[PDB]
Amino acid sequence: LGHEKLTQARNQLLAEAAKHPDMLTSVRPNGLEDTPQFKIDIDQEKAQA
Amino acid sequence: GKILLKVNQDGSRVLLRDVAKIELGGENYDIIAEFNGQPASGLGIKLATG
Repeated sequence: LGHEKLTQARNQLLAEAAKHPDMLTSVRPNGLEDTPQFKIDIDQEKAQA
Repeated sequence: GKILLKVNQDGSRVLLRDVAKIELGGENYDIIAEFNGQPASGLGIKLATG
């Protein structure tokens, strides 16, 4: 499935989870949220030349 | 496929797809299996010593 799709799934379940406060409190993700990152992509051709 | 091997005199590019079929395929083509004459795969298991 891949990260994105899982991240959705997770949220689905996590959203659907947090609407039953009757039975289930603090249903949280234990890991980290996606973040921005600076990608320095190289042109191959260019370097050759 | 879009890999760049060299750039040509007329300026065109030599892509990997130019000098190779590029396909998804088995690391090896040693084993071919068949369940009842039909296309199959499997894994045989060998119980660990003890």
